[PDB]
Amino acid sequence: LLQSTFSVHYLVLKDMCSSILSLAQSLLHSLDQSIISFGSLLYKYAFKFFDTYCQQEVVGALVTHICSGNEAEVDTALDVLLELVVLNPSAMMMNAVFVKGILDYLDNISPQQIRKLFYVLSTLAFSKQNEASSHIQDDMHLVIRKQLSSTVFKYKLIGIIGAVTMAGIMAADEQCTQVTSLLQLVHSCSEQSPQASALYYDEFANLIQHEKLDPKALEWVGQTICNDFQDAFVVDSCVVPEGDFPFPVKALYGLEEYDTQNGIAINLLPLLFSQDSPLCLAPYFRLLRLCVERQHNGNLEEIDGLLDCPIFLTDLEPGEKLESMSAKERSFMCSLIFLTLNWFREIVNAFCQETSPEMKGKVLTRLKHIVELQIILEKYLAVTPDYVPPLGLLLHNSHAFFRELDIEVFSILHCGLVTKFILLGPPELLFLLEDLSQKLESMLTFSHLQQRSAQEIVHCVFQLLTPMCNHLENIHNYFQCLKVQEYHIMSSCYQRLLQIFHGLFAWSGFSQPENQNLLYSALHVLSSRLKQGEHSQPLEELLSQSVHYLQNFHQSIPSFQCALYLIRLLMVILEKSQNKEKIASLARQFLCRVWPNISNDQLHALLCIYLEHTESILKAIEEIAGVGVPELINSPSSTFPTLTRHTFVVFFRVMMAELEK
Amino acid sequence: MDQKILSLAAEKTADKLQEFLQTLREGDLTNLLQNQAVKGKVAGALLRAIFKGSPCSEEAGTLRRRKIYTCCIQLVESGDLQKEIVSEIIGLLMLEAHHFPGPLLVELANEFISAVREGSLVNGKSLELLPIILTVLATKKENLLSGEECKKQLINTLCSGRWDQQYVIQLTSMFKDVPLTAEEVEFVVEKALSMFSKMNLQEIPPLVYQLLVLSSKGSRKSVLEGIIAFFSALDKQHNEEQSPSGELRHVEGTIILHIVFAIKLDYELGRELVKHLKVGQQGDSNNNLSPFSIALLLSVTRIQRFQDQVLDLLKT
Amino acid sequence: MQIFVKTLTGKTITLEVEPSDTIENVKAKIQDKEGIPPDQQRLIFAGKQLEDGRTLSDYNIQKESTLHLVLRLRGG
Repeated sequence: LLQSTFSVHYLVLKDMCSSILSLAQSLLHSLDQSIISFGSLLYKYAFKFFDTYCQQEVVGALVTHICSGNEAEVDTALDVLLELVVLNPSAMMMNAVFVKGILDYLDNISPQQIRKLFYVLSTLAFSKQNEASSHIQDDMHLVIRKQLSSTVFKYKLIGIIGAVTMAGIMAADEQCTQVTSLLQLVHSCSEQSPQASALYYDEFANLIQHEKLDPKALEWVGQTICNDFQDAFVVDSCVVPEGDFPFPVKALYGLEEYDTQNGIAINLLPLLFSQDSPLCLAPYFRLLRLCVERQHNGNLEEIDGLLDCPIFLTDLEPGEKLESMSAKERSFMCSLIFLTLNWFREIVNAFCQETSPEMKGKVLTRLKHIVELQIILEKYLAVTPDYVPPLGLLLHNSHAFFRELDIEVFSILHCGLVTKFILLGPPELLFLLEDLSQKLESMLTFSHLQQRSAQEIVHCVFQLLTPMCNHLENIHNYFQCLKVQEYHIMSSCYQRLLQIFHGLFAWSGFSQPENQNLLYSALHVLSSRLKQGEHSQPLEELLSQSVHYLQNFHQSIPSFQCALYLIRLLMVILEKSQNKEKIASLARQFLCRVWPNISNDQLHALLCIYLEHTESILKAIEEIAGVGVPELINSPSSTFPTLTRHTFVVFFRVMMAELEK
Repeated sequence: MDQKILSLAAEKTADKLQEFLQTLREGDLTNLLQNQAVKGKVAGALLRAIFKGSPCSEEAGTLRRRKIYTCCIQLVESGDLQKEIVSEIIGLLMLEAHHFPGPLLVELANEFISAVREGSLVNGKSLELLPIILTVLATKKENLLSGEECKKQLINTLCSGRWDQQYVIQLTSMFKDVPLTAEEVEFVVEKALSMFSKMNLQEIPPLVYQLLVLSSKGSRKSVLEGIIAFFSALDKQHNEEQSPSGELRHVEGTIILHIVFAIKLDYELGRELVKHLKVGQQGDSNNNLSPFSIALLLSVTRIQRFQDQVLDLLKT
Repeated sequence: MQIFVKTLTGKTITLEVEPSDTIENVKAKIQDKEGIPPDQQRLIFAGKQLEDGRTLSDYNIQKESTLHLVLRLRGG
């Protein structure tokens, strides 16, 4: 309607510029993104069709929304400015001083919106026909060199962000010298602060990864970055390092299938002790990796000796024999294992895409190294309570402090299990499934994940989950159909598998028809897990087949949480379609089992799943309230267990709430 | 005598420079005031040869470092030197304050607090060392009382004693760069609000500006309460004198404009201003507003986000 | 005639200006005697921000009046 209105009735509405923009301003202030869509499109069409004065008033209103409004308002107005500069740069070039006016308020804007603001300004500046209007081009160069020349970290952050995004947009022979000067100056001013240099490496890595830009500049920068990396950390593999250390410093965690009389080694611990530049190892390797992937089209034959190297480390592996000599050596050790795991995570991020089988064996050895150093680090944090290094309690360290893996690292997940007790191990699978669950939870209900769209992640997981985690599901059913710690691990892997299943199938882009084709292929994995041959079947037949496959896991389930996840998965599948008796019978079975404790919220959720789906709520309540009585008579624990003296409160609360409802 | 130190900082370190300090041993006051009088360039180059020549690993270098710091703090206050060489020597004192042990900085800070007690501070560039040292005291968590407790007693000695009336605003410019706790910013703003009475009026607005950039990292309610209550009291004095306008109304308008332009950069300050001057229950509105706070609100009405809330507050 | 200009660090500078001179002339005098760039300068008198195109006679600035100078650093 709005396109037809503003395309036909543009001469009539040209009177009422101010009323239209007042309505747009009143609509942008609210929630409900369908409203804010209309608030954006009103500005868009008003800029599209009206006169130059109304265009100036539109830009004024947008800068008013940015400089004043809240996060949704700033986001929407910046999206609108991006759409208008990509639509009409020549119209915005008349009003570009008003867009320059946002540089007064950089102390009020979030760093993501700083990225977006610098992007829109620097794509406005660097159109080819507007090189007669070079005033903005010199002015923003000036303000970047001004921002970078401050000692304060909050200004240096904005300077680094603006420098990287500006170099990225201007890098699509003298322009090569220009980006050379800019990158050299940001590298020179960002050299001294470690936190600034880390952010610089991260931003430059994100730029090289996300954007395809003019490979002559990449060819220029790669010879710089590779050489600075190979002289920065890489030393000779002589067994005695420099530095008077009170520690048996060795070259640990080699692969030992590589040639041990090689030159490439890593001077990590002497650099870390000479610090007290080693905190910038992982992002710099990410940068080098990305430059080589963009140059040689993913061929890492220049690097692939680097995952063979040991690391010059203290003998870490016992953290019990050196107990109660608590000192700064504990902080040294915990930060050492921290940097080791970050480096190993970046290696695993690097060489997961490669298809060579011995490289996959090396990456699996790196994963075993990751999980064993994770055990040593959690032991070190167990003995040393509060001395935590913040480098940009286990729940805190799990998500934010470590490096974030890619999505293609779960291409490891195609390899099968080798259970060590019955005869890719269990705990590395636990690690991978924990990571994938923690990603899907944040994405569908984490920086490099969020530049990928949720549709892209759901699309990519469909290949990357179902036909190789169904194998692990079958292996888990086989194991639990048949010493304590491996059971503890494999129970957690089973829980995480069902969690990832539920998080995938409960995705809220399946009401839309465009993703439903993907959903059909999803059912084509689940229906074809028992028997094939029935192809191009109706949707409800695939649903019945999938739930019939999913139902017979119920005897193998070793804990309450996996049962709850299974019933929520069955419910969120069966709602795509009588089945209330199925859900009720399953819930009743899981309420009736022994469960060798159980948190009250799990049992609350299972009881509200049971009572809403039964045939009669009233006779169900009368059933449980002729069981609530023989809990007192017989047991000093009932004939309907998980109804202890503790869990009576939860049973009562659910019964009262559900009777009232 | 300058040409026999430039050959000492060039070849090697500590083997020849450490004996030159103990052999001279007479005076470091006449040898720094008079070489600047002919050519000021020979002093900044001398400092990178004495300071590189006196590390903090040994004690006799540390005492010489304390001595050279004391005599260069005295000369930048005493001498009517050029602003260029002053900026250079303050720059070298900025670049060479990173690696100090505990007990020397507290004595240098004692000389600093002694200067804020009595001494004629014609240039506040001498107290520019006082920001950064309270940072480097805080990073040393070891008994010199730890660093933070010595920092607390230091700020207490600054706040408790009388503030030198000509340069009170200058000391307020020093707490902007130091990190403080909530109790520390609360103490420094209650001292800064206590010092409003014993001044001329027209230095109050930029000191208010020096408060607001401090108020961005601490308590804003105390600063706003003190400013509003103080100028409301002065308005009451002017009205009972009426029953003195052409400066008091001017300084009021200037302060209003300053804190509106500070609210323009810090919306948390604006939201706490709207909260503080709320009517709410009918008993607060018989003490809240004033002929100064109403003008302040009607100037806040210039800011686009605060147009609705402030006019709805004044209407109700 | 004589006026005072007080800045944020409490430094007070005496200016010899005629009321016929414009405001950017005063900013040029601050540039000469203090080195502060005129685009960063912002002048306040009696709670009024001075505009560039006016003079002292538009804002009723008489003898021994006090101006307030603040430094408007765009980004930092």
